Amino acid sequence: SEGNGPAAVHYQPASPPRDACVYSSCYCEENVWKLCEYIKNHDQYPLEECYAVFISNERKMIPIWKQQARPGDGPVIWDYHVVLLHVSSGGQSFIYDLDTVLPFPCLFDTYVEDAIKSDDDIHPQFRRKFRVICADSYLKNFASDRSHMKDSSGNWREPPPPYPCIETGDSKMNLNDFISMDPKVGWGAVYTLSEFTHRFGS
Repeated sequence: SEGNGPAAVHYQPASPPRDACVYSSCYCEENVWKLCEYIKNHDQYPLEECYAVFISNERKMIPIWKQQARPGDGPVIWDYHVVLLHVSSGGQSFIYDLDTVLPFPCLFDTYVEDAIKSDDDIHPQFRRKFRVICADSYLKNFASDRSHMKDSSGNWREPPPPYPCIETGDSKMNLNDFISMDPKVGWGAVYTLSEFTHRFGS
């Protein structure tokens, strides 16, 4: 046996339960934005402890396991996926991924072990990078007009959310600047899988 302390075990979630959260399939960027807004609007946790995390790569083909779109027989290959990360004071980070079949929220190390998995034997073009944006900056800066979800014929790929598009004074659309894993573009910091797990893993 092996045993560590001190530790974090009565963690109260920063969000409502999964089934009470704002959610539209295939609008993870917005689902995460709405989690960030909830946290900002409540007095449980400081917003400074929370991050939006975009997962993608140059080829926009990233596997994630433990996904509701294909349970039991992962991975799902996404163009990008977005989750919320909360760094709690208890010694410990948590992932809030409304699309996971893991718990909501899930301990960071579990999510990385079971949903992300190692890149070591993954074909290099499918390896994962992580853009980590402070929640306050994500709320300040993110904008999407949803135009990436409307095909050539003007049909929606998946139904858009019913509330108005997220826009800022500076932009009506900058989604690509968050999907990008070019560290010279956009906001926040871009990490390799190893760097990401080094920063947040226990």
